[PDB]
Amino acid sequence: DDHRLSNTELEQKYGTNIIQGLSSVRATELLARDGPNTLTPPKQTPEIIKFLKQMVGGFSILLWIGAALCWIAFVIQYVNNSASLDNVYLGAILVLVVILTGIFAYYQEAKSTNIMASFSKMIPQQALVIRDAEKKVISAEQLVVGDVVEIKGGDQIPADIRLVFSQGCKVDNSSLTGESEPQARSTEFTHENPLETKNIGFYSTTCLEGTATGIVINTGDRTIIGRIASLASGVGSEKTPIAIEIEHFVHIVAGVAVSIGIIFFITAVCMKYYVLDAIIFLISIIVANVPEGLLATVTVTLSLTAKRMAKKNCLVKNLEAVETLGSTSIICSDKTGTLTQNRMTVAHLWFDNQIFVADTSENQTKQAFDQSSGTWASLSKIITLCNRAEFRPGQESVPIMKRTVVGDASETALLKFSEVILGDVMGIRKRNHKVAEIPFNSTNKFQLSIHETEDPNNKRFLVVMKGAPERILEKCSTIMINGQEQPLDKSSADSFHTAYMELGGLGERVLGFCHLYLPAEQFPQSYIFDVDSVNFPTSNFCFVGLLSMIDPPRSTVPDAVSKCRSAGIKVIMVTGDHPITAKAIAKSVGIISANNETVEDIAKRRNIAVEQVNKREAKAAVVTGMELKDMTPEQLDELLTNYQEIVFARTSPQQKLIIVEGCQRQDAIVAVTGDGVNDSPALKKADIGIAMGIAGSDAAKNAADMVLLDDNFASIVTGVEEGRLIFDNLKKTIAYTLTKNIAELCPFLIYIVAGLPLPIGTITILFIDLGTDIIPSIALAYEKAESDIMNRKPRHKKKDRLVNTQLAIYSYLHIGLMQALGGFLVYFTVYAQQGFWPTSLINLRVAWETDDINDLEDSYGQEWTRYQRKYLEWTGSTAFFVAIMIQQIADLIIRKTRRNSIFQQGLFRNKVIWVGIASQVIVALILSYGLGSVPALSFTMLRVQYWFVAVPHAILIWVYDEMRKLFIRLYPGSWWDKNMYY
Amino acid sequence: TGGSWFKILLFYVIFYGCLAGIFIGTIQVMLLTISELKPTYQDRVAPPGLTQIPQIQKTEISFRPNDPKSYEAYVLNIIRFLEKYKDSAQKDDMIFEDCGSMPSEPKERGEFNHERGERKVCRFKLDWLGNCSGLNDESYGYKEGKPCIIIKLNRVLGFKPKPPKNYNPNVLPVQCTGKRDEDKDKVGNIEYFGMGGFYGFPLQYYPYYGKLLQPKYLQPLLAVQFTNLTLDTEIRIECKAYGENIGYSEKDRFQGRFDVKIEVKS
Ligand SMILES: CCCCCCCC/C=C/CCCCCCCC(=O)OC[C@H](COP(=O)(O)OCC[N+](C)(C)C)OC(=O)CCCCCCC/C=C/CCCCCCCC
Ligand SMILES: CCCCCCCC/C=C\CCCCCCCC(=O)OC[C@H](COP(=O)(O)OCC[N+](C)(C)C)OC(=O)CCCCCCC/C=C/CCCCCCCC
Ligand SMILES: CCCCCCCC/C=C\CCCCCCCC(=O)OC[C@H](COP(=O)(O)OCC[N+](C)(C)C)OC(=O)CCCCCCC/C=C\CCCCCCCC
Ligand SMILES: CC(C)CCC[C@@H](C)[C@H]1CC[C@H]2[C@@H]3CC=C4C[C@@H](O)CC[C@]4(C)[C@H]3CC[C@]12C
Ligand SMILES: CC(C)CCC[C@@H](C)[C@H]1CC[C@H]2[C@@H]3CC=C4C[C@@H](O)CC[C@]4(C)[C@H]3CC[C@]12C
Ligand SMILES: Nc1ncnc2c1ncn2[C@@H]1O[C@H](COP(=O)(O)OP(=O)(O)O)[C@@H](O)[C@H]1O
Ligand SMILES: *[C@@H]1O[C@H](CO)[C@@H](O)[C@H](O)[C@H]1NC(C)=O
Ligand code: ALF
Ligand SMILES: [Mg+2]
Ligand code: NA
Ligand code: NA
Repeated sequence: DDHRLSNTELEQKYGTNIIQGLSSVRATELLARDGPNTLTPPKQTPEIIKFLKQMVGGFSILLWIGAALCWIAFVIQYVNNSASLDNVYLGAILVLVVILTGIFAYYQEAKSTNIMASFSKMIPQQALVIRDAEKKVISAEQLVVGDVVEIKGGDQIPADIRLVFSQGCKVDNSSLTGESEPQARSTEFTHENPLETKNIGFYSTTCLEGTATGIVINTGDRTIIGRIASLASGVGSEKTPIAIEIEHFVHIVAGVAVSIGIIFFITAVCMKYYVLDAIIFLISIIVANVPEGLLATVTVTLSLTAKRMAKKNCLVKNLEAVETLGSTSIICSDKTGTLTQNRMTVAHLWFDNQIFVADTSENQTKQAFDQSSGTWASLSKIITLCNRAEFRPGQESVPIMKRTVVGDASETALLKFSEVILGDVMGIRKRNHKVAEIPFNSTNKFQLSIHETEDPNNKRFLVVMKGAPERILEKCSTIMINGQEQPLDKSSADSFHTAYMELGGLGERVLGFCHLYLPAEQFPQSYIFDVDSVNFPTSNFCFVGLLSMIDPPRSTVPDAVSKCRSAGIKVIMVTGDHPITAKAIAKSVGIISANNETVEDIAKRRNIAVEQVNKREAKAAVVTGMELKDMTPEQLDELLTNYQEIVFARTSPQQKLIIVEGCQRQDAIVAVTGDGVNDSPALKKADIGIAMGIAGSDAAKNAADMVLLDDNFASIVTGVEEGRLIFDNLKKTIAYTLTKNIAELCPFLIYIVAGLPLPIGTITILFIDLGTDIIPSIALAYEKAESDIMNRKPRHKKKDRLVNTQLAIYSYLHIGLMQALGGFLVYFTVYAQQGFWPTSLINLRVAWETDDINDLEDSYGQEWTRYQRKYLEWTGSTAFFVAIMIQQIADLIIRKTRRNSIFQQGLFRNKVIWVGIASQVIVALILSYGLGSVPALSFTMLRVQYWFVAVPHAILIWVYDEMRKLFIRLYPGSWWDKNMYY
Repeated sequence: TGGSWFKILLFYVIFYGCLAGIFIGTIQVMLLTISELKPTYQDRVAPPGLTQIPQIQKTEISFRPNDPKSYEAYVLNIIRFLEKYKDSAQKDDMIFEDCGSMPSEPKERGEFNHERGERKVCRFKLDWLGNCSGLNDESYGYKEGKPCIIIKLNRVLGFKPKPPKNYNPNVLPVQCTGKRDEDKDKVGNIEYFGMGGFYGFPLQYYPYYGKLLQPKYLQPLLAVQFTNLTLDTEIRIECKAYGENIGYSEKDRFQGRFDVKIEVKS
């Protein structure tokens, strides 16, 4: 590519001259040929289209057909004069139900975002360009490929450039790798990968220091960050697992309704019925079979869970995301900033031929390693005195490990360590006056400083130095042990060797510390020192100790990873960092278990080649981006299947998305946790994307469904448990709402095939739907767990449906039929007590509904007018409604557990259940005596006994469910358990 | 799944049989409290309805006297209703009893108990119907533009009508008038023919004891002729029954009264 060509070959490929630059005519010609250097925003669907698409989703199509049938029935009832005006009310109610359900669905759907709007504060506004041999400041959107540009420290790179001249250039590629470590830039081809080359500057990255000259090679959306933004905006338009479950349930219910309607229309037309009776029956079938308030209730429950979880500092941007955590089987986690603190801290110390462990917590105020006061006073003096980093003004009451510091990352770590241990660092530095200073440079690889001791007894010169361990040792001749000096030998130059490699094998950068006390005779009190490495000695120092630093894990991360793994979830580390640090962090956070080894650990422990060790003896894998680049999708599938612990290191955003897609190809729901720009494509592609609040970037937070506002990884476990409870309570809610459908449907079937006077009206059952069990349906969402919910395994996405055959069968063919029989008992009781015995009602419907017959004779010989028959029909309808309510109370009681008893779970523990029961009773009372005092909507005032006729049937329902669950508990895995447990 | 099909089918057969048995048992338990002699309640039926004969559609009586096919349905309905009031149909002296030809007090035939046997029934003579009995005029006033209607009070078990206080204390009065001031002048001269020359229902035909204690029961009748209907116009007539026991409603247009619209064309 462009990083392999020379300056001359670059000047021919792009038709440019480094000294002169592009002309002002060719610049405009190329701006016309290629376009501006800007990122094109994605094309978003209009909001009104999204809102209108929700009027045909769910059960709305069936309800639209029902409203159309209502209108076609009213036109027929108007052609043949019939003063009904009842189908218009039903059609209007159905349309209103469709509109409200569509509004709820629109509020539930995922919000649209343009992540490219977060690629804004990184994009530079202006660019210093060389055109016509004259440097001018143009806008970065006018840059064209082949243009020569200048970049300085504290500058955003205006485009993807190939550096042709560079002088001490360092950049920040955290938008590419997630790592904030400064990267040295040069003009020489260093590595084959363009993303690791040292001679390419990347669009929208920060030039930390130095100056460079480069030729523009990519512009606009053709850049690396432009491709990242395009990839993020493209992927991630799929449906959540909870949406797929709801769609499957809707398909089941709609298929049942359509089959019943077709069968009972085809048979009804062949039963000597005419069009009006065949279409009103179809309307009744549609209204009874469709749960008209269930989807809005689901949206309400999702909103309630999201509001509850927002109180634990967990922002949920998409309503459906509250469930995805809970069915997730794989978590792909970014390392830096997500699993770690994104702050370099002192991890280990090696002095006195001992290795010490330092506290790496974010909120720490003391260090508990053994401070022997021998060699430790010297080590602390070197740490405090040989540092240039200082805190920033305005930070005094801030915790030490939270204050902002100007200086290098390694120097910031040492400064915070010294401030934590010693308390006073600036004062100590002020007391020991600094009279000489050789600053740190990459060439020297050390930092020197000459000080004056704060001991009036001595008042000597103390020259301290820190640097690379090997450079420090080769500049050292004596070591300090237990507070006493000691000449070097092979015994102390090999202990140092082993300690250096032990610390460096943990992914930590080691620093060597040494000092020297200058004699008072050959270095008197004045002795002005020359920083030219002439006046003072720079050898034969006294080694003191080694310090290593790491970006450590967050305090709550290892426990959260352990709990997630105990919940049956696979945790994969996908990072852009180097494999040595990534493996160590994975072992620290528990991603790689202590016993488990990689294929190279066994080779090292067996002193053989890596091809001798079988790949089946290893339980962990560390795969780099270059290993993954040469991997076939079948190879990736085999790697994911064969290993439970995998670390992916040094990966690009494209490779992160590839890993997420490979995990998804195994029929798995994948969660991705990240906090950087490079995580946005994977956060978008994942089933649920979780971003960090404080540590996260805007691009990551826009691409995520969930944001951890306090950067607490323990919120993941709480979210998994909440989602697992939602999935279990939604089954109970769906079963409860599906039970009443058959109790509403059976009266119409009996009315059509047996000719009974209409047991219940179509308007009446809508009150059961939308007014009576809305609050009970919501109340079933507050149920607690029956067993240890976190001790299970993740549900199979293709095998564990929300609504299965067992749930539908138990709701339709078991409890719904019982409720229908209980209601028919009250129907017959109401009719028989006025004069119509149950046998006399058969085939009575035609004469019952004749307006011209006003002397219909009952079982006693009494003659009835049409209006009194209408009133008795309304009374029977109200009694049927009340019976359905009373039996749905018992249905609510029994549907609150799936395996446990009401005695084991507790009857009054969930108070929302009793709120729902009270709401049922109050709504029924208002309908019966409010709309019954003035007979309206087929409601009349009932007698007292009609509220209690159906109580024994409800008791029978409760008894049957209790016995079924008891025998499920008694014999697990038996014939009863397999066939009767839903 | 092979053998477990038998087990699941057996479970479902037993479960549905038990459900059906429980439903049937509840129905029997409820019906044990239901008497076969008198209804438990009379909330809907107790204020009786007033109904006319012939049975018509949309309450309209419309015919042309010169065309016999315009009133054939009306005449057939009247014949079908009155066929049970024939003198030959009430000859059984063990079933029918000859109560007085003058209005009297209600006849208490005992109590609503299976004892005492079947209750006897008063006879109603077709000759009392008058110009509307079919004995002489086989068209019941039709064919001449003078239609007859027969008013009946809906049967209620144990119901004893109470005529309003003052004239005849043993007749429940009935009157037919034009509905509006437009119909009150074109209706003509209403002719009533009741038992004994009284316009209403004699009280000795009450109370009714039911279809099981009192089969072959004959409720009293009141024929009404018009004889002066304005031709080629639609006259709206309201027939109302009066009594302390008799009530009316605005929702039930057939409770204690009814509407009939009669148009005799030319
Ligand atoms: C006295 C009067 C008696 C009247 C009786 C009338 C006959 C009715 C009988 C129906 C025959 C059996 C119907 C079901 C047959 C099996 C269908 C099936 O196996 O389907 C294929 C798969 C099965 O996998 P799964 O979803 O179970 O596993 C989910 C995963 N897990 C379990 C882990 C959650 O599922 C799918 O593809 C989706 C299909 C699942 C739902 C199927 C429909 C169930 C509904 C039944 C109601 C029928 C009656 C309606 C009301 C009538 C009123 C009188
Ligand atoms: C209102 C009062 C209601 C009272 C009834 C409530 C219903 C529930 C109560 C009792 C139902 C029967 C007892 C429970 C089921 C049998 C339990 C049992 O003994 O173990 C299951 C057996 C054999 O299991 P296995 O050896 O294969 O397991 C091996 C397991 N491993 C492999 C792990 C070793 O399987 C079998 O025998 C299955 C044999 C066939 C089962 C159905 C037969 C007919 C049952 C009807 C009950 C419902 C009647 C109607 C109720 C109407 C209420 C209104
Ligand atoms: C789920 C498992 C199946 C559940 C249903 C099983 C089938 C039940 C259907 C018919 C059997 C009814 C038999 C009940 C016992 C009656 C025995 C009897 O002596 O017989 C006569 C009775 C009527 O006596 P009476 O008043 O003239 O007494 C006169 C004197 N007294 C008033 C003074 C005392 O006959 C009567 O009971 C009236 C019969 C009217 C039939 C209507 C059928 C529809 C009504 C309810 C069925 C609901 C099913 C829901 C699910 C359908 C599938 C989706
Ligand atoms: C008594 C009669 C009506 C019983 C008829 C059973 C009918 C209503 C039930 C039983 C099995 C059901 C089917 C089971 C499987 C599927 C596949 C799913 O992707 C759409 C729904 C659909 C197609 C269901 C439609 C309704 C269905 C066919
Ligand atoms: C009229 C009555 C007797 C018939 C009622 C149906 C009963 C007897 C039987 C007939 C066939 C049965 C189904 C056959 C197979 C399956 C598939 C399985 O994955 C779940 C249970 C389920 C869905 C059964 C449920 C019970 C069932 C529906
Ligand atoms: N104050 C210091 N800050 C950072 N590194 C230092 C310092 N003093 C000495 N060193 C040593 O210099 C080495 C080289 O640093 P540098 O060239 O900036 O980067 P790199 O370590 O990536 O090559 C470090 O790895 C460290 O051992
Ligand atoms: C009606 O009855 C009177 C009684 O005298 C009789 O004279 C007259 O002919 C009858 N008219 C009709 C319409 O039959
Ligand atoms: F923070 Al990363 F890959 F470790 F984006
Ligand atoms: Mg990160
Ligand atoms: Na419904
Ligand atoms: Na997502």
